[PDB]
Amino acid sequence: REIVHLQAGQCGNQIGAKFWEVISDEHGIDPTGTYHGDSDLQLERINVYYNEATGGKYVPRAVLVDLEPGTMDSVRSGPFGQIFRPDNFVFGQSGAGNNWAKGHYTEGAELVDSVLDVVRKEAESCDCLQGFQLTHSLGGGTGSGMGTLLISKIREEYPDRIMNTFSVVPSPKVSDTVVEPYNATLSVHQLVENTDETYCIDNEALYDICFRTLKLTTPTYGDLNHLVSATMSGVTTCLRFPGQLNADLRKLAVNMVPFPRLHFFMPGFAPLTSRGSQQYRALTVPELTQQMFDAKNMMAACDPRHGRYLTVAAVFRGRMSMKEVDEQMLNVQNKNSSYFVEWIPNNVKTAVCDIPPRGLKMSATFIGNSTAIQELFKRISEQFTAMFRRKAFLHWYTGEGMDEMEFTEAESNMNDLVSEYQQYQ
Amino acid sequence: MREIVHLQAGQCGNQIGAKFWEVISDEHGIDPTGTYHGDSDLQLERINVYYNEATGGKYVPRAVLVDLEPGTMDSVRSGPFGQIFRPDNFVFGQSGAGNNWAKGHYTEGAELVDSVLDVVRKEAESCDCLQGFQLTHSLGGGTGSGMGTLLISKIREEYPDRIMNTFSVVPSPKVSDTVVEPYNATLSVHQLVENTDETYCIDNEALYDICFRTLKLTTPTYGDLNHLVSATMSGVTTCLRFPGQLNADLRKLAVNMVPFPRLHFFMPGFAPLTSRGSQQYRALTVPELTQQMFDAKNMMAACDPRHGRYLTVAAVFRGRMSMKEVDEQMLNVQNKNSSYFVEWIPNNVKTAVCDIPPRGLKMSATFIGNSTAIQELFKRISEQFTAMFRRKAFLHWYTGEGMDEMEFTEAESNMNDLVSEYQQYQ
Amino acid sequence: TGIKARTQQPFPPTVPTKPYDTTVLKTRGNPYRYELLDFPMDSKKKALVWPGQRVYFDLKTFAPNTSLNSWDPITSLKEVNIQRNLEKSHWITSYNHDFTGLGPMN
Amino acid sequence: SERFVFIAEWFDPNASLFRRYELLFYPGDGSVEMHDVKNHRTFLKRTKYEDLHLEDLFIGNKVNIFSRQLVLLDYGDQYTARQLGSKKEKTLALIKPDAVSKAGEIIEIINKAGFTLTKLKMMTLSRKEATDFHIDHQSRPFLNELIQFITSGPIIAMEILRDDAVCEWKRLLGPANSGLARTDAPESIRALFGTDGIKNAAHGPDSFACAAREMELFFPSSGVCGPANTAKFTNCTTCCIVKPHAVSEGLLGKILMTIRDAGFEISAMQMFNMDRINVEEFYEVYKGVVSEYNEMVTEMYSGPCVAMEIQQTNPTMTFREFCGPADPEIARHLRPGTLRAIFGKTKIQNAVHCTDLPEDGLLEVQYFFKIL
Amino acid sequence: MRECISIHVGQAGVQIGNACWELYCLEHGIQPDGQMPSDKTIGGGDDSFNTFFSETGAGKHVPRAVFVDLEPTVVDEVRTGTYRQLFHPEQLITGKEDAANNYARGHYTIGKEIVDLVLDRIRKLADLCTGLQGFLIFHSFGGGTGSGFASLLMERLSVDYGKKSKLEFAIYPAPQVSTAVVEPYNSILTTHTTLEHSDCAFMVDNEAIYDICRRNLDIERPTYTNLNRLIGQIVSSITASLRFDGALNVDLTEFQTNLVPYPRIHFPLATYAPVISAEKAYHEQLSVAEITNACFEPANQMVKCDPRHGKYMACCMLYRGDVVPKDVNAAIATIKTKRTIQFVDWCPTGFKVGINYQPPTVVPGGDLAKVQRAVCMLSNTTAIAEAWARLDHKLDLMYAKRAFVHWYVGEGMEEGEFSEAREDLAALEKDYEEVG
Amino acid sequence: FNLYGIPTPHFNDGRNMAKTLHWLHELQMKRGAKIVSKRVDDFKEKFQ
Amino acid sequence: IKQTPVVLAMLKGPGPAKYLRPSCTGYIDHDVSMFQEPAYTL
Ligand SMILES: Nc1nc2c(ncn2[C@@H]2O[C@H](COP(=O)(O)OP(=O)(O)OP(=O)(O)O)[C@@H](O)[C@H]2O)c(=O)[nH]1
Ligand SMILES: Nc1nc2c(ncn2[C@@H]2O[C@H](COP(=O)(O)OP(=O)(O)O)[C@@H](O)[C@H]2O)c(=O)[nH]1
Ligand SMILES: Nc1nc2c(ncn2[C@@H]2O[C@H](COP(=O)(O)OP(=O)(O)O)[C@@H](O)[C@H]2O)c(=O)[nH]1
Ligand SMILES: [Mg+2]
Repeated sequence: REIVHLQAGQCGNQIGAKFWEVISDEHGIDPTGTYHGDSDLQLERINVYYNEATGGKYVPRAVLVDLEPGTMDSVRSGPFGQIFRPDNFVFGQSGAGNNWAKGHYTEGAELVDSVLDVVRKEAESCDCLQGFQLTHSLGGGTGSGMGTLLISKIREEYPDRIMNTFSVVPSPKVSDTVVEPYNATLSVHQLVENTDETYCIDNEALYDICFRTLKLTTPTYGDLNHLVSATMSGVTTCLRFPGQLNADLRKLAVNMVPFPRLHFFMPGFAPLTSRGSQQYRALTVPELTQQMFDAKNMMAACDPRHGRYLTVAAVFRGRMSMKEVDEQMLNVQNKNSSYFVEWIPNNVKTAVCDIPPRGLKMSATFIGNSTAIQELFKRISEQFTAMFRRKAFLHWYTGEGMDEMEFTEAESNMNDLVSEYQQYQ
Repeated sequence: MREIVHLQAGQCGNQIGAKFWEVISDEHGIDPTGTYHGDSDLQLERINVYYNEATGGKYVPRAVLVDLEPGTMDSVRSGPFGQIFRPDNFVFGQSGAGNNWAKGHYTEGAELVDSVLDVVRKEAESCDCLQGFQLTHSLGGGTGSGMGTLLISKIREEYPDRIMNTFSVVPSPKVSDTVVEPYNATLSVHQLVENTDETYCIDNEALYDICFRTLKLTTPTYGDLNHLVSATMSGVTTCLRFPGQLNADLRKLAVNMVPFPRLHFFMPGFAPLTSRGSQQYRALTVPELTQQMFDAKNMMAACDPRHGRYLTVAAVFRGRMSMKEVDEQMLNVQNKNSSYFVEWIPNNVKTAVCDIPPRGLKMSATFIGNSTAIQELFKRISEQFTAMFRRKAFLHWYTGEGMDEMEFTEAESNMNDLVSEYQQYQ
Repeated sequence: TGIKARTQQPFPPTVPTKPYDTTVLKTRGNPYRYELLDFPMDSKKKALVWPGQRVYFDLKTFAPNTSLNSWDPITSLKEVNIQRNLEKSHWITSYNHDFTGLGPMN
Repeated sequence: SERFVFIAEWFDPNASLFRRYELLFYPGDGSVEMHDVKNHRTFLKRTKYEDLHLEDLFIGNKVNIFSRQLVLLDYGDQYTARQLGSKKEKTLALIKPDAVSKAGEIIEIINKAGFTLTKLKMMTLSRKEATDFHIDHQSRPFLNELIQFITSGPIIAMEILRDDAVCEWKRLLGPANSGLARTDAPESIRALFGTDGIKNAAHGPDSFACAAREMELFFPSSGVCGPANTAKFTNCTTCCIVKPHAVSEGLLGKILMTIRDAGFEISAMQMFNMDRINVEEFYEVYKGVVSEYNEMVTEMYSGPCVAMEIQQTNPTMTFREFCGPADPEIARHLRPGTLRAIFGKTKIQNAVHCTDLPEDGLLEVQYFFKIL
Repeated sequence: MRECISIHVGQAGVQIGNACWELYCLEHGIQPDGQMPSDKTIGGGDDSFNTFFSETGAGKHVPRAVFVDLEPTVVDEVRTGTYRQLFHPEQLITGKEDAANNYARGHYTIGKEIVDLVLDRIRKLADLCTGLQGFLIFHSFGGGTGSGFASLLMERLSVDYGKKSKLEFAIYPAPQVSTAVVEPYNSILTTHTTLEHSDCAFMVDNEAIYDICRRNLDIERPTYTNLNRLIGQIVSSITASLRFDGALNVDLTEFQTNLVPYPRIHFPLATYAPVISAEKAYHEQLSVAEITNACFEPANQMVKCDPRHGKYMACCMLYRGDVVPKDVNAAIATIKTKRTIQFVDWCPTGFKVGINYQPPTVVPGGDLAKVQRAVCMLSNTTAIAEAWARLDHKLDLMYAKRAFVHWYVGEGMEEGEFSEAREDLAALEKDYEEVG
Repeated sequence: FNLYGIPTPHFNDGRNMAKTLHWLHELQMKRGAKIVSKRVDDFKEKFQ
Repeated sequence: IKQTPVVLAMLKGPGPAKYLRPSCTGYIDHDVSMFQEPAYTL
C-alpha cells in the first residue's frame, strides 16, 4: 500500500516541500536520507512514501514537475530538499506565464510524455499501488493547466486506483492574479470527472485561522503550508501506524462519497491553541471535538452554517478511549440535527490511530463533505461571468489554441455541478 | 582453451582497441610493463582467452593492428599501454586510404591483406582450440572499411567454422563525419552479410546521448566513448573467462541470437549507467538493471524499438545474483509489452549469469539484441546512397582504382534485400 | 540527541546530520544547475545546524537551539530525561499496552 | 611550455640491462612525456600524470611513471640545471645525543621551514668515526669532551633539500653556545634544546666541501654502510613503518612526539625507498585477507618510508593497541586516542603499519635491519 | 613520414613564404637561424618538425620548400634579412628578368631555362624524405611568373609523380578592386592550363581580408604583412593534423575525396573563424558554438561572392585547440537545422570533421590574439560561378578589340590560345550551373 | 599576450568515464567502513 | 502573427547567414560605422 506523490506549480511545490518535512520528521528520516528515529514503528511502513537505496539512504516517491526553472532552486536548496531524487526533477525551459493554454495545450504536450515516464518508473516498481497524491494551485498556469493534464493522462493508465488532489482554491480577499477566474473554471471541469476525492484549501480561511485561533502576530505562507501539511499527513495515518480502528485511503472514499460527482471536501485540523495560552486548555476529547465542528476552525471560506453536511470524517491520533469519541460523535449529531441530512441516519465516520503528531499529545483531522461548498463555486462563477461577458482577457488564450465554446462549456458544467449540490438540500 | 584472436582495422578500430586493451588489462591485473599484479586468483586462470606470453611471465595481447597510415600506430605505441603489444604485430603501409572503399580494398590494401594474413593465421594455429575472430573497425572510413572487409572476406575462406565477431562503428543519422560515408557504409555492409556471424552496430551520437542524458557529463571526449564501448564489449565474453551458474561462449550466443544467417545485426547496451551524483538514491538490484536495459536511453544503435519488434534477446549477467529473479524479470517484461515482441518464437530471451562483477561494481549486465528496428539505419544509408549515386556523381574517385560501375548496383541490390527480406520474417 | 550530542564529530545515532557541502550555480542564466556536492568521508560528518529556514543562505525565530556553548546552565540531567521518556511513552501502541505479558500494563 | 627535462634509468627485469630515458615534466599542465636515448625514438606521449610533483624531482629519487621504478641521474639541459640546481641543495642535518629524545620537534621545525627529507638513519659513532669527525677540532681545547659526547648514545643523521640549504639550516640552528641562543637570537633549536657549548643540540656544515666530506663520512655512496644501526633485537621488539603519504606532509615529527609521549621509546630508525620486488616480498601475507591490496602495495613504494623499531615499555597497553584498528573510522569511533584515529585516513594511506602478530616482531625488524 | 613540400612561386608566393615560415619556426622551437635554442630541447626524441624540417648531423632544421621568382629583387631580402641562415642556399632560385604581367614570358620564353633547375631541386628534396604526401604550391594569378611559370610547373609535376596531391591557394583577383590592367588575360590563361593538373584550389582575395583586418583586428590601413600572416595561419591550420596529435586526424589526401565531387569542380574557398584582436577578445568568450557560426557569416568569409545565393556542396571543418566533440556535433546540428544555409539536394552528408589537440601559436607583432579554439572551413560552393563570370567578362570586353594582345603573340604564343581558353572557361561556367 | 576564451575542462584519456562507472557506494568502503544506524540493522535482519 | 501557437523553446531565430554588411572597400555602399576615406575628383 504505497502512495506516489506529485506536485505541480510553485505553490504546489512549496506545499509538497512542507508536507515532506512533516513526513520525514514523523518517520525519523534525516534531512540527508539516513535514519535517526527512536521507535521501530517508523521503519515498519516506510515503504508507503519512501524508497530504499544502497547505503541505507531513504528517498521519497515524489515526482517534481512544473514549468518554471527557478523553482528548482526553491526545492533543491530547501531544508529537507536534498533527499529528493534528481532524476525526478523534470520541467521545461520557458515559463507558464499564468496561462492555462500554455500549461495544458501547446507547451505542456511536450512535457507530459517525459513526466509520465518518471511516474511509470516510480509506480511500477512498487509491490501494490494504492493511489496518487497531487498538490497544486487552481489559479496558476502550471498547477491548473498541467495538473489536470496529468490527472487526465494518469486516470486512463491506472483506472482502478484512487486520486488525491489538494487544490488551493482562489480567494476574493487574497487576489494575487488577474486571470484567477479563467484558470479557476478551466481546471475543475477536468477535476470533477476523473478525480474521486479533492480537498479544497482557501487562503483567506487559513489567514482567518492564523488570526483568530492561533493568535499569530505575522503569519507568512510557511504557517499556512504547515497547517495544510498537518491536514495532509492526517488522512493517511492509518496506512503508516497501527490503531484501534482503521481508515485507509479508500474507506474515506467509500464512506464520504455517496454520489459520483459529490466528492468535494472541507478539510480541517482540530487541536490548535493560542500562541502562549496552551497552559489554560484541557487536552480532552470533548474540548477538541467541540472545537472541531466550530465554523471558524475550517480551511475553506464557505460557512457550514448556510448548508447541511452530507458526510463527515474524523481521523483521531492518540491513545484515547472509544467511548468518549463515539459518544461525542453521537452528541454532535443529536444537537445539530438540522445541519445533517435526514436521509442518512449516521453521518460521521471515525478512526483512531495510536501515534500522535510530533510535538503534541493527541490530535484529530476533520474532513467534511457538505453542500455549503456551493457558495465558493458560485462566487467563482460570478467572477467568471463578469470577465468573460465582454471578452476581457481572451486573446492570451484564443491565440494559443482555444475556442469560445470551451469557456461556455466549462461555465455550463459549473452551474450544473452547483445545481446538483443545491438540489440535495 | 577457447582463444579469441583480436583484429583492429582503421584508426577508429585502433583507438577502440587501445582503450579495450587498457580496460581488459585491469580485469586481469596486467600492468603496462607486462607482468601480472592482481588481487584475486580467478583473474589469471583464464588468461588464455586474450593473452599470449613469453619467457618471463609477461603477457602480450593476441591482437593484430592494421592501418594503411603509420600515424595512429605511434599513438597506440606511445600511450600508457603501448608496450604490451607485440612490435611486429603492427602492420602498416606507405600511404593513406582517404576514406575510399577502393583504395584500402583493391589497390593499396590489396598489398597489406597478405601482410596481415602472414601474422593472423600463425596466431590462429598456435592456439590449441580457437573460438573465433573479433574485429573493431569503422564503416564510414576507408582503412577499416576496406582493409578489414577483405580480411573478413579471406578469413572465412580458410576458417569456415569459426565465429566472426565485428564491432561495426556505424555512421550517425543527423551529423556526418565524412562526405562520402554512404559509399563506404553500403559497400562494407554488402560484404558484411556473407562473411559475418555476429555484428553489433555502435553509433556516436547515441554515446553522446548516454554521456549527457543518463550519465550527466558536461565534456564527453572520445576516450569516454571508447571506454563505454569497451566496457560493453568486454561484457559479452565474460563467461568465456570467468565462472558462473549459466555460462555462455560466443557460439552459444550466436546460436541463440540468429534464426537465419542473413539476420545477424544486433544492438548493444549496458545496465549500471547513472549520473555520479545520482548513485546515492538508486539501489543495485536485478529489477533495476532490467528496467535500464530495456529503456530507449540505454541502447547504442539509436533506433526506436517502437518502430520494430525484437526478434531474439540476450542478457549476459555478472555478479552473485538469484536466477529466480532473473527468470521472473524476463517473463514479466515479455508479458507486459507483448506488442513489441514476435509471436513465432516462444522464448525470446537468453540468460547467462557469470559470478564475478567488474571491478568497481557489484552487479552489472550486457544487453545484445537482434531487432527488426535495425532496418531503419539501413533505410537511412539507402536514402543517402540513392540521393548521391543517382547519376554517377562521385564515379571518378571509384573509377581510377579499378572498381566497376555495376559493383555499386550489386552493393545496393544485395543490401536492399536486408529490408525486403526483413519484414516478411517479422 | 541534545546539545552535548551536537558537538562530537562521531555523534550518537539520534541526532540529524547536516545537508552536505555544495557549491551552487543557479539556473538563471546558466544551461545546467551545476552542484559540486562534497560527500564527507564517514567519520568527519557534522551535526546539523540550521533547520529553521532555507539552507541556501537565509531568505524571525530560532533555526538552532538557544543554549549557546559559551554560558553555563545545561545542568539538571535528571530533569531532561523525563520528557525523553514521556515522548517515548506516547509511542507504545494499544496492543502492546494491553495484550503484552500476563495482562495489561501498569 | 616551460618543460623540465630529466635523464632517467629503468631496469628491465626481463632483460638484464639498464634502459636510459628522458622524461619531460610540464608544470601547471601537469603531465609527462618520455623519450629514449639509446634507440632514439619516443616512449610515452603527452599524458597528464597526477602522481608526479615538482617536489619529487631531484637527483637520486625513485619515481613511478606507470608502474616503472625509474631513477633520476642528471638534468637534461643547462636550463633545467639552472632552474633547479639553485633550489635543490643537500646538506647534512645531524642531531647530537641530547635531543634524540626531543627529536620530534627538530623534525617538526625542519618540515615547517620548507625542507624535504631524503635520507635518515640512527647510528652510534665508533672511536675512529668520532675522531675523523672533529678533525678541524684537533689539538683545540675541548677535544676529549666532544669525542666522548659523540660516542655516548645514538646519533640521528638526516638529509636536507631546500634552496640555500646550508645557510638556512645554520640560521635555524643559531649560535653554537646555547646561552647566546637563549639571549641573543632566541626561538632557535640550540636555544630550545641545548644546555652547554659542548652539550649542543645539533650541528651542520658551513660550506659545500665540508658538507660533501661529512656526507662521505656518514653515508658512503653505495653498498658498504659506515656506522652501525643500534637495533635492539630483544623479546619485546615490534615494528611500525610510516607510509610515504605521512612523510610527504610532515607527520613524521608529530608521530615521534606522540610515540615518545605514550612512553614507547625508539631503538632504531631508517629511511627507505623500497623497490616493488621487495614490498611485494613483504606484504603478500595480506594477499586475500585484506579487501584492497594492489593499491596498498603500490602506495608504499610511491615514495620514501620510515621504518623504525619500537619497544613495549608502557605497561597494560601494547603497541598494537596504541596504533589501533586498521580501518581509521573504526579507530575514530572506538578509540579516539590511537595513532590512526588522529593521523591517518582512507584505510589505504593510514598512518603506520604495526605488526599484527605478537610472535612476529623480530622477523620484520630483522628483515628491515639486516636484509635491506 | 608525413612530409610535405611547399612550392612558392611569384612575388605573392615568396612573400607568403616569409610569413608562413615565421609561424612554422614559431610552432616548434626553431630559431630564425634554423637551430634549437641554447639548450631548451632534449637530446633527441621529438619528431613533430618532420613534416616541414629536415634533421641534419649538426642539428639544423632545414626547411623542405622551394622559393622561385624570376625577379631577383624579392628573394634578395629573404637571403639578406633576419632569416638568411635558415633557408638552404639552393632552395632560393632566381633568374635574370621578370615576366612583367605576361603569361607568354613566364610560360614559353623565360619559363623553360629555369624549369630544369627547379625540377632538379624538387628531385633532390623528394629523395630526402621517404613518405611524401603532396605539394602545397602558392602563387598568384594576375602576375607573370606566378601565372606562367607555376602553370608550367603543374605540367612538369603531373607527369613525373602522377598521383601526388596538388593543393593551391593561388591569390585571385578581387571583383571591384584590381592592381594590373592586363590581369584578366593571365588569370584566364592560368585557369585554362591548370584544370586537370590540380585537384584543390583554395581561392582568396586581397579585398575581403582587407575588410577583415578592418572587422576584427582593430587596425586601420593594413598592408601585405598583415595579410600573409593570416594566410599562413590558415595554411598551418590546414596541415596541423600531420604533426600534432588529435582525435580525428586528417591527412593531405583527404580534401580531394570530400571537397571535390566532379573533376572540374575543385575550388573550395577557405574561412578562418576566430580572427579577432586582443582587445575585442577581452569581452567575448571563445566557444565552439560561435566559431562554428562565424565560418558561415558572409562577414568572416573569403572572396566576396555573397554566399546567400550559393549552394554549399562539401565542407571540411578542421577544429583546433580545446574542443570536445559534443558541442561540435551540437553546433553542426544547429547550423544544419537552419534554413538560410542552402545545401544542394544530392549531398545529405555534407560535412567532414577533423579535431586536433593543439592550440594555435601567436607571433610577436601580429594583431591576432591568443585563443583556445580555431577552425578552418574549406567550403566548396557554387557562389564562385559569379566570380568566374565577372572575371571573364573583363576578357570579353578586352578581347573584343584585340587590346594588349601584341605583347603575347609576339613572344612564343599563338592567337588561337586565347579563344580556346575562353571557350573552356565558358565550359567550366556551363557545368557549374547544371550542378545546382 | 593573454589566453582569452571560455575554458572547458576536459579529460582526454577517459578518467571521467573510469570514475563515473565506479558506482560511488563501494568507492567509500575502500576508504572506510559505512556507518548506518543500528535500529535499521535489526529491522533489515528481520524483514529483508 | 501572434495567434499562432508555437513552443517558446523552438524560437531560436535566424542565424549567421541572413545579413551582410556594406563594404569598407569603396565609396559605393560604404557602411556607416567606420572611416570613409576621401574620394578625390579631377
Ligand atoms: N595576399 C597577398 N597578395 C600579394 C602579395 N604580393 C603580391 N600579391 C598579389 O600579387 C599581385 C602582384 O603581382 P604578382 O603576381 O605577385 O607578381 P609576380 O608573381 O612576381 O609576377 P611578375 O610581377 O610578372 O613577375 C598583386 O595584385 C597582389 O594582389 C602578398 O604578399 N600577399
Ligand atoms: N498556501 C500557499 N499558497 C501559495 C504559496 N505560494 C503561492 N501560493 C498561492 O498560489 C497562487 C499562485 O499560483 P502559482 O503556483 O504561482 O501558479 P503556477 O506556478 O502556474 O502553478 C497565488 O494565488 C498564491 O496565493 C505558498 O507557499 N503557500
Ligand atoms: N567511438 C569512436 N569513434 C571514432 C574514433 N575515431 C574515429 N571514430 C569514427 O570513425 C569514423 C571515421 O573513421 P576514419 O577516421 O575515416 O577511419 P580510417 O578509415 O582509418 O581513416 C568517424 O565517423 C568517427 O565517428 C574513436 O576514438 N572513438
Ligand atoms: Mg615576379
